[PDB]
Amino acid sequence: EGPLSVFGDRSTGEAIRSQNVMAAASIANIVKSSLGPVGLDKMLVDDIGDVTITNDGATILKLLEVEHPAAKVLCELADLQDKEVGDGTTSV
Amino acid sequence: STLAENAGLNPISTVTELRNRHAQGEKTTGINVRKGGISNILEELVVQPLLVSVSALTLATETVRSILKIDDVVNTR
Amino acid sequence: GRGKSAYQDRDKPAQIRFSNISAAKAVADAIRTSLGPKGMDKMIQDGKGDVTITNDGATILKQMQVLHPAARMLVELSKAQDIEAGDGTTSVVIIAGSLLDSCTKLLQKGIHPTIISESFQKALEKGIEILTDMSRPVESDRETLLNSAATSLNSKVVSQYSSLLSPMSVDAVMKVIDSVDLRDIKIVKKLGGTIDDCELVE
Amino acid sequence: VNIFKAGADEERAETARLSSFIGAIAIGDLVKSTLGPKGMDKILLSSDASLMVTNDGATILKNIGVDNPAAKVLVDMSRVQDDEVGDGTTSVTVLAAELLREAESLIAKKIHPQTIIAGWREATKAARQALLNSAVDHGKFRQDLMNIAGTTLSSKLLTHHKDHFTKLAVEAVLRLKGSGNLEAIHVIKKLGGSLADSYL
Amino acid sequence: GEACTIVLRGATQQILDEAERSLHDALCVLAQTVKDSRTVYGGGCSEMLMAHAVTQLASRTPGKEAVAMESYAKALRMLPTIIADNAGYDSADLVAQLRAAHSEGKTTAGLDMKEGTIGDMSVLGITESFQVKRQVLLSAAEAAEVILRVDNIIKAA
Amino acid sequence: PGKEAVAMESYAKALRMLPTIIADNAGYDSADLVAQLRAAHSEGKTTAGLDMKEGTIGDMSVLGITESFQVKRQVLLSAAEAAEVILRVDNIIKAA
Amino acid sequence: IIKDQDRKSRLMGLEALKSHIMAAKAVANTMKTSLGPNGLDKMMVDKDGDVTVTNDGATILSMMDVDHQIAKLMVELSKSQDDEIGDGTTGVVVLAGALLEEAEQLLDRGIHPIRIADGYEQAARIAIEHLDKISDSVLKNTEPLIQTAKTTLGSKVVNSCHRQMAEIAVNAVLTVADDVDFELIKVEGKVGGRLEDTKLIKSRAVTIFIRGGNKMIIEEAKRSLHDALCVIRNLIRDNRVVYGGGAAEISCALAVSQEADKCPTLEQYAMRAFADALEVIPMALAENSGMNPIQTMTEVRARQVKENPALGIDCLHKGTNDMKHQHVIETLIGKKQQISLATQMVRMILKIDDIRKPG
Amino acid sequence: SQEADKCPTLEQYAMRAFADALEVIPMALAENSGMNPIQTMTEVRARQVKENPALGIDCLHKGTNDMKHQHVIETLIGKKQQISLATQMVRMILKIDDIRKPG
Repeated sequence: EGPLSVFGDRSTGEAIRSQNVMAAASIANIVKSSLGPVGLDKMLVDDIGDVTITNDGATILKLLEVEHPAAKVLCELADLQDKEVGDGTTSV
Repeated sequence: STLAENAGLNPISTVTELRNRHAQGEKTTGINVRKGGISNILEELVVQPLLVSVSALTLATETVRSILKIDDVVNTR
Repeated sequence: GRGKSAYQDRDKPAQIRFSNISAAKAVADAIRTSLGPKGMDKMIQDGKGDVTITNDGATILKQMQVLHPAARMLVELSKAQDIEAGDGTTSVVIIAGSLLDSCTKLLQKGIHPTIISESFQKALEKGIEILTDMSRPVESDRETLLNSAATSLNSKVVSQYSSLLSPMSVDAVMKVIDSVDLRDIKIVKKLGGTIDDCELVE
Repeated sequence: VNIFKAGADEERAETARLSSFIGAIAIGDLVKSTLGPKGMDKILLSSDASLMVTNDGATILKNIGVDNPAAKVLVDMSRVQDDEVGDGTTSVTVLAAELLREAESLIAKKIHPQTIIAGWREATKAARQALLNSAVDHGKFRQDLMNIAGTTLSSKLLTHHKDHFTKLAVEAVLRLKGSGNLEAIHVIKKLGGSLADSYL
Repeated sequence: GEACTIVLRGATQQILDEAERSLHDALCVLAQTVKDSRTVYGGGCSEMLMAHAVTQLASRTPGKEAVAMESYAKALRMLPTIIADNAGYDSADLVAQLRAAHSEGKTTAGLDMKEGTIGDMSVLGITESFQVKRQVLLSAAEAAEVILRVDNIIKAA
Repeated sequence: PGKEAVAMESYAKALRMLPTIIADNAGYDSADLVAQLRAAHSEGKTTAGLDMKEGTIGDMSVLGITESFQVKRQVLLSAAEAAEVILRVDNIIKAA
Repeated sequence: IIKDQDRKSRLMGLEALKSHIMAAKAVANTMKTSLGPNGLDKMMVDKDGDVTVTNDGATILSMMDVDHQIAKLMVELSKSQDDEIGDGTTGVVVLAGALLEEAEQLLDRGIHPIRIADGYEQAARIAIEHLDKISDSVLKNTEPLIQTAKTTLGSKVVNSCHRQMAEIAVNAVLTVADDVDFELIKVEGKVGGRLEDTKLIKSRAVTIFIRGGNKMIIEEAKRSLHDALCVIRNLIRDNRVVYGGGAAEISCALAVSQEADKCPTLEQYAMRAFADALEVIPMALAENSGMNPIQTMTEVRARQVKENPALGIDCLHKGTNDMKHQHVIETLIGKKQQISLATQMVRMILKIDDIRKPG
Repeated sequence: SQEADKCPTLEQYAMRAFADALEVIPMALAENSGMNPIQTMTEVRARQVKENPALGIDCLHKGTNDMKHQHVIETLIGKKQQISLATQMVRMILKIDDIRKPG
């Protein structure tokens, strides 16, 4: 068969569930260094060239060009966590 | 098998476990994917209309026979 | 030599049967992971981009571009099973892939495809017999009606108001009982109030 | 230094016959799966999404885009057979295939094609003239008429109720018999219900 | 009366076309039966008889013509051979069982797919229209000649 | 009947090769000889044999062409049984 | 260097010679397979899709896509063979290629092409001269005329009623036999009825009304009739007729060789090489029939010296047989023409050692 | 097979498989005899349960027939030991999941 022709995603078996972990890992470790009074800010510079140096994990996940769907889940958590209490966004 | 599988229970083991209890218990004797073992489904409030079943066997069975007959698949281009 | 049209497929008996079984079984084990109350959803992002995260086998196969014919057969089982019963749409496919799995063994042994097709059919007649032979015969009775309407509205979001959705589903059918035709039961989702205010307009 | 253009065909002597027979036989063995009673239809699909599941050989040989000339000769046979009677269309096609296969077999054994034909024309007529003096003139005998009918309804999807329709065909013709004018027997195809509900 | 409007009713429109198509043809052959009260015998019996006759002819006939007539007969034994395969029964065991029981059971010994064995067609109820087989022996046969005669597939460009 | 048929049949056809080759090494077509001999054998009884020096079927007893029983008998008995065993083997260990 | 623009090929001596020998000899062996009664038809399928299954060469070389110059010539021999006498359109094509298969060898001996024409031409003449000797001179003899019309209508889609067509052809020619002329005998087919309803509209003018089933079947009856009107017109214009089947070619092939001995010089090998080619025809007959061309030929040659050059090859009885007795005769102009066209044609081949291939 | 059912546990499928491996000998007989191994076991397993196990496969007549009558008897130790030896060895190998062989 030729279900989804060229340019088509679809991950099954361990090949995927794993990819999700590493996906959440790289993302996590990122803002992981931005928690605490000595938070290590980052300089998010999107495509248009706009420089954005922030400390909040939410603002970082909302300006971070993410491609994998699973990793986007963390960006949603940072969203729900930001519109309910704020800080600790990185913790979640 | 898939049930116990998508539940964490050992498919193969859970099955044979049911096969036996199915001969000792009753037809209702099924697998409660929420207790980790066999149990009387009729008392667990889990029943489906005989139609869904009846159909299931017929639907897929005929198909398996419809493509098992096709001895050729040539349709130019 | 040049008996077939330029660019053309010609699978022989032993060659074709293999492909079909493969295509199907592959499609089966695909949705065989979403079956059950703990099934797994599958994000079906087509070309345009409109994602369709569904757990139902039918909805999954109806959103999936299917190039090979043999696997399209399964898509037909899911659709039919979802229009002849509704639930268990994922079962018909899985079982189908299994029946094909075991028969192949027979094929690679020395059993003519026909005999097999005849045998399986004979078992089908026996299967339906036993199953129905031990099914608990129920009653018109509005009681048993609310049983297939209540235990069928749970596990979902309507479970919060299944006690109300069941009665309406029973009155909606009790009237269209000219056999029941699902075309006489017009459904209209409106935005106002809550699901507890719902009403069945005769 | 070339009789034909860099794009002209003209297989000669054997090359052509060898290529011709194979072309026909191949097609003959194709529909050779739906011969006589009980068969395996072919779900044909052109190139415009026109899926068609048919058991009849003629219908199959007409929906398939054949490019091999010799093969087209078979489609003619399937067409001619279906135009005169109907059934057996799969028989005539397959038979021709085999005949050609046997033929090329003799050619390899150094046997002029014409010599083979002569021999084929001797047995062929011998076979026909034989069926005539070997058959039996039964009877308007409905009993036999139902046997011929039931043998033509089987091998298909109607095989489940071949019996029911067997009485409908033998009654519709027996009534208009005497001149066999089918143009009088109108058929009304109506979607719905089972095949066992049909009436005359 | 002098007309009969047969109203067919099937499951889907797909089975309706077939049901109508099958009827039309089922009526065509009957037109052949009403114009000829003759009936041969199925179960490859007919051919099996020819396969033997022609053979007896391809024996007392010298010259390569014996070979041709021999290949012709064998080519006919394919009808019953395939009838067995498509059924699931071994042709080899059938070809021999039918062939030998044919020279002993006359033109009344045919193949029975439902029983996977050779039986009597005249007593089983298996009778076919003579017109059908008549064509077959005249259409198929002679046709193979043309394709057989053509030893050059030429063309313009 | 049974597969025994085709076997016994293929056995006979394998015995026709003798004269077939006798015609080949004569320059005389065998295909025509087999038919000429086989057909003329069903009419001339067992006294129908091939005559290379004439390029046509002739009477064996009239030409004084007679072999000794022992000869043929041994052959038929030999090859046959011997081959049977050869056909009973389906896995041998020889050399590379 | 590039002394000429690369758009016009140019072979040198044996370069072109050889290319023509094969080419003209190739297309020749194409028609040989369709020579005789048991001729093997051909299936011409142009770039349109119209299948053309015919036996006649002129009808095959007309659909045949031919770019090769030498091959074009072979198309004009068969074409001119059908516009004059008609019958035996393949013969000239097969004979021509044969004269090449023999000429080539001579060329291998170093025998210059031009010189090769000598024997071929000197022998050809005497060949046609030997025909005027073994030719039968019939008489308004309605009998012999109709008999010939039937021999030209045999083995065609009009052999089922060649008796009626023969009568129509003989009367149509006799009424305009003012000194006949095939310009006063028009034809005209029409669907309806059978081939037995064919009549003769009257008579220095005759309208042949042909009836037949399909449109194709009629076209063959009209084609067999056309050749029937030509053959009858040949005999009436020349009281000379011979016997086909091969007998003739065997007589000449024999006479030529003998004459080749009485004539010294290189023209000797040529004539001989010419006669041997006069065997390819009879040989081809036994070929397309099913008999061994080698065994038959020699068998017919031995029986041809014992029973005069009246015996040929019976492609229906498989063996030697007298054509005259078997009623297998052809007009004299035909054979007299056949040799010419083919031969003369061939003479050109050897006279061409260049070629400027277009594309 | 029946005893495999009377005793569940994963050993159930095992006993079943074991039994299936006890059909090879017969199936093979039909195989080496020329008769279709499957079609043969068809008549065997059938004619066997009906007329006691005293019936087997007659490779001489191609089909089923009472062995006790065909005089095709064999000591009990033959079969008895046969199952043993084969079972014991196969078992050993089954316990072999690694073999380091130098050289």
